[PDB]
Amino acid sequence: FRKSNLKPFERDISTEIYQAGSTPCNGVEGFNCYFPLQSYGFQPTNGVG
Amino acid sequence: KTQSLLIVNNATNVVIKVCEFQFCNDPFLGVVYSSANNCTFEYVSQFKNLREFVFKNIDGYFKIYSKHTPINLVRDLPQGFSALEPLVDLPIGINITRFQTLLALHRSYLT
Ligand SMILES: *[C@@H]1O[C@H](CO)[C@@H](O[C@@H]2O[C@H](CO)[C@@H](O)[C@H](O)[C@H]2NC(C)=O)[C@H](O)[C@H]1NC(C)=O
Ligand SMILES: *[C@@H]1O[C@H](CO)[C@@H](O)[C@H](O)[C@H]1NC(C)=O
Ligand SMILES: *[C@@H]1O[C@H](CO)[C@@H](O)[C@H](O)[C@H]1NC(C)=O
Repeated sequence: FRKSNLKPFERDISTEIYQAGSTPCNGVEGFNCYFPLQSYGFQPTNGVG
Repeated sequence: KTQSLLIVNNATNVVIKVCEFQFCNDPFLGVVYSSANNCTFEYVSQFKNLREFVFKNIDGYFKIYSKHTPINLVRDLPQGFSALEPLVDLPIGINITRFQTLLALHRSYLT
């Protein structure tokens, strides 16, 4: 999840909560709120892609 | 919370770091401070004075242009013409929206 797009060759390292509504998020993912990073699922029993 | 840049002269070399700093309210150097957490880039290299600088931030690069000249006027900027050569082309890759100057002070109030 990200607010706006990126410019060329600039990176984003900021582990802070990003709100998807007018209600505030303060460290807690409760009121229609998520974490801006979620990991992968790399299993050997998968197809290509 | 986001990454910052810092250029510091110690009267013998140049320190350039892109670490995550939690700053003061008035930072300075006592005739000193730079925090450190989770960085990428680090660089080390080498009134009648007048030094001029130009900073640009385009396409993930940080352009710096420089020129020094001996002025001998009182309190203004001169009138002639002199062009500024390129200095360095650092690949820092951050977002820069504000800036602030670091002077040499005495009263070591670290806020
Ligand atoms: C670089 O930083 C600036 C300042 O933090 C960001 O500008 C903000 O953008 C949001 C929308 O994305 C606005 O709601 C704010 O008002 C802006 N703040 C200021 C001070 O202008 C900018 O988005 C950042 N760059 C990128 C690519 O995200
Ligand atoms: C900056 O200069 C001081 C002079 O006392 C020196 O001790 C220090 O090592 C220099 N900084 C770096 C990063 O080398
Ligand atoms: C920087 O990385 C270390 C280990 O990789 C981690 O413990 C720390 O939280 C990170 N700091 C950030 C992302 O500000």
